[PDB]
Amino acid sequence: MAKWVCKICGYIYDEDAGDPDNGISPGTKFEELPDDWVCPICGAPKSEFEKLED
Repeated sequence: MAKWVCKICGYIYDEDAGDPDNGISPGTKFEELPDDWVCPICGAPKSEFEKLED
């Protein structure tokens, strides 16, 4: 699956890994993340993430 980088801190949201400690199971797409989901490191909103691809 895809990887998304937080343009603030560099945290990589790995869709294959998810974010289980914050209520996100593995295999959760970035677009499927809750609107109130924020980067688990710095708390940046989803608007500050960029998809790693061409």
